[PDB]
Amino acid sequence: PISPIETVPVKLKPGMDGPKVKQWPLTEEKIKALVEICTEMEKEGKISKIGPENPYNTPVFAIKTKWRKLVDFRELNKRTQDFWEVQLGIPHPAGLKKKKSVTVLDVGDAYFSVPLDEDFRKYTAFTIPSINNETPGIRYQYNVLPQGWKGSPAIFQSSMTKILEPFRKQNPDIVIYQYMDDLYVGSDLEIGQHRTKIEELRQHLLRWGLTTPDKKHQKEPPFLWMGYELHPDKWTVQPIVLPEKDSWTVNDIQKLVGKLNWASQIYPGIKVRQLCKLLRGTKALTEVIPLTEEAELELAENREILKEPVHGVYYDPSKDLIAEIQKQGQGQWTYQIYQEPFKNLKTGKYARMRGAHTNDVKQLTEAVQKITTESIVIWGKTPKFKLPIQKETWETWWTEYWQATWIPEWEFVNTPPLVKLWYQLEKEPIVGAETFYVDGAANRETKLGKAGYVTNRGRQKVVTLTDTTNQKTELQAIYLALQDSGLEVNIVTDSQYALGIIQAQPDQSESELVNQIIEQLIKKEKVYLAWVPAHKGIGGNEQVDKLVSAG
Amino acid sequence: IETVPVKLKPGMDGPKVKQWPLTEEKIKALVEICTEMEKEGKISKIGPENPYNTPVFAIKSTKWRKLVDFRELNKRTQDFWEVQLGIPHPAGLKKKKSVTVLDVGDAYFSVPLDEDFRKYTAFTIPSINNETPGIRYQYNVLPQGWKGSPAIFQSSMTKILEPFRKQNPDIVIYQYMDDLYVGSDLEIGQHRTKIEELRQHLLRWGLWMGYELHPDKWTVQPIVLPEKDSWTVNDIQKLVGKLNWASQIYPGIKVRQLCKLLRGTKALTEVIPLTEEAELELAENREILKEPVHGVYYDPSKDLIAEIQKQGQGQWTYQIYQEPFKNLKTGKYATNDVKQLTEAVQKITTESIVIWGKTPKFKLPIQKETWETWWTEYWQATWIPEWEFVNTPPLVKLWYQ
Ligand SMILES: Cc1cc(C#N)cc(C)c1Oc1nc(Nc2ccc(C#N)cc2)nc(N)c1Br
Repeated sequence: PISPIETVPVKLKPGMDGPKVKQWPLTEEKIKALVEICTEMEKEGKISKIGPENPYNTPVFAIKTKWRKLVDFRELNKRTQDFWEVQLGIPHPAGLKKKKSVTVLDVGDAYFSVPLDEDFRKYTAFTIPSINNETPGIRYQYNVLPQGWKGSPAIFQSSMTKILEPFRKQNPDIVIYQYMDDLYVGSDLEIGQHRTKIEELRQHLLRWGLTTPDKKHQKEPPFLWMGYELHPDKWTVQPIVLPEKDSWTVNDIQKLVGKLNWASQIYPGIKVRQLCKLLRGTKALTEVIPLTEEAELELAENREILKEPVHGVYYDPSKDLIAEIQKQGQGQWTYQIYQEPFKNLKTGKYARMRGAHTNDVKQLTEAVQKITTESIVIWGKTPKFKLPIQKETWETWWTEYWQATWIPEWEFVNTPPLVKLWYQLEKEPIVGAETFYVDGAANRETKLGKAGYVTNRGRQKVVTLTDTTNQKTELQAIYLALQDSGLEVNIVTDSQYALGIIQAQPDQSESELVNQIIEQLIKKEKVYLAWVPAHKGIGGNEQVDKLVSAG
Repeated sequence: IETVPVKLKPGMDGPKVKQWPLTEEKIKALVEICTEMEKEGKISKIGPENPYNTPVFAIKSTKWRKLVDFRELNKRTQDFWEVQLGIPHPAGLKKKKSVTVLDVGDAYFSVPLDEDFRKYTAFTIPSINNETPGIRYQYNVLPQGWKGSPAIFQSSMTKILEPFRKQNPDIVIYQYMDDLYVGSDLEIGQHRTKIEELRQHLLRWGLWMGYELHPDKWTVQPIVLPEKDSWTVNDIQKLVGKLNWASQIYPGIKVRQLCKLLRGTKALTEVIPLTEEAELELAENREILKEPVHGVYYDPSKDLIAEIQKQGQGQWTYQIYQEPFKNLKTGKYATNDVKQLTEAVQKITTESIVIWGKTPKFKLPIQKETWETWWTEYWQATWIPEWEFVNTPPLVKLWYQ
């Protein structure tokens, strides 16, 4: 049928006229098939014949099985107004409430069942060519949503939403999820009281031009839905098989990380890092990558987790969400979110370096922030966290750090490894500690550098480096003070950059140097680090600067 | 009435801005509110043929109020609300003893909006877990939040205030977005009595910061140089850096003398005694830094930018400037970081409006996502300034108190 629902106005893009594409001459097979498909559509009101006054055209093709009309709306789409995105996201099983019985209905010839704005129909005109293009073709245009047109998806969904509006009001108990041609219906009614309410809907949809399949052509649990396996009072992910392969191609690793990644929504502690490292370096999709020990190490740990099935629970809007995070390695965090202890709603992982250097405490907060947004999306509320960091470690960090950081309701849970800052810089200079005025120069053109220091106890060292920048040198100069120095040291520098890095208490870096420097700072008992302006003739800055200025 | 035609006009197309996620309770508040607004004919459901979108949130004391982010729309309508229907800003306003901010946005709900503009005021209430498709509306009447609304209404705003202004000629009244700024050198009870008087004019016709503001009490925070009995090498270095930085904003600063003080390669802990001239310089700089910057003037054609630094222990510092480091006002503000930060942001923006008739672009020391998640929780204004996220370079922190 063709819903009675009022149409949606549509318009071409402002500076644009409708398309006038040439119909390439077709083969007779195809001519015949089109004529055939077109009469039948014509007979159900889907298309109407038109004259040669209508000056718009699009191409038509037919592919085989049995014949199918393919129209090419490349031009009309490029030429038609933009629209609002259909759906802004896809529900997550963790967010769903449990249901006693569910039914999945499929709408038949969905687009062809919804009318096209009269004013717009003109532009959909297309032409069945005559054998060898001797004579005028047959011209038709659409009276309904065509397949492949830019507007069909959106307009269908609005239409369907308008059509459902009343029925939902009338049936607050029941729930319906609209995606594409499909409707997904559920209730906590018992199988016969449900089945009736399905019917009121099916009739309801017919009353509006939308047909569906008959009272015993409809599924029973478990439902397979958007890669999930949905059961009435639980859910998990469609079944994951990790291949046994003696040889792994890029493509094979790519797809595996995909599956593992997908798997991590419910299986705790999936890790994918060492597998992803294999993917660095642009290699062919068919190139075989030797597994490293650590990737192999990882691949088995994943297999253990997967061997026995895991399921997740649905959401209960009366209880609170509790979210736990654990550190599962360097840069690797894993979390689980639940409402009753260990009945997991969902699971997941975070492993993201923001910037160049970072510390566990920062990472934990980034992780909290990610889960917080994620919960707003799925449950409309944020959780209570259960973090592996002492309140006092957290207190120390936030107050003395210069970025604003804030995490909501939480508690320390003792689930090691614990988050800790591994060194803290002093706040005041250290008496009876040597003072290293450090510096670094680099010729911008030879790229040689010089890294050095001078001290208040007389020492002077000045090494020579090769292909490095000003930045690297002023960092090599700090590494040096920390190597040659004792357990307590004061270190003075003119680089704001170096200060930056280090003042932030990194414990992880993308620089090998900074990782050397971190090692050193962990060994010290005390460090104090101070800054002065370059080239201002300062006591001691001036002296290292001379020593370091050849090249 | 008949509706003022509006235009974006060239090849700026309207706003297509994602809707940030909202908590269950905010969403509810929003449907409760928008069912009424539809009822009263203020907004209408729209269909998919409207590709435009502007984000909305809800805010609070006891009732929820709806707030819409027209930041983009404002940006893309600039020629109309600024050059084609400008509201001049009075310089007099900061000079007043007491300024009171009054919400008048409920006025704009009476004027209708140019039918061919409405499409651009589209917003979406979204749904938990993406279960439903999310209710789409658009404005039929002037919206609160869009700088076009007071542009249109000023013709009306002027008639309403005519008598009050005629009878109170030393009271200065300024309109920024949904608010009226009302300034007097009156005594407070009088200032306050005149405010009630003003409210009643409005009531026929249809209608952090504590209470009023006090712009004549708005002195900049000097860069402050510790006074010290005793000086260490460290302390001088800190002092030299802190002055050497100040030199590049303040004309007249000198350090020479203290650099003398730092002669050799010495220990930081080592103390070093104040010179004749060294001391002389210090107090001479102290003097410069107290008085504002010589050379820096507001250019209305450049954007105002605002930096903020977390000073620890509930304290924040801030600077407004157009060209970097050339400060036009510097300041200070005094239970959790984000809350405090959003208060400072509102404070700084409020002053900024009083002084220049324009909001600053903020450089916020916080992770984007933290901020986006949490800002709406404490926010209480009806505008939203523009903002970017930035890492506070750790010295600038130090150079401001
Ligand atoms: C009803 C339904 C079925 C399928 C499908 N397929 C997919 C979706 C998104 C569905 O919508 C919802 N389902 C549920 N819970 C739920 C509970 C059990 C089962 C099962 N078995 C399925 C869904 N809650 C909702 N609010 C919505 Br909306």
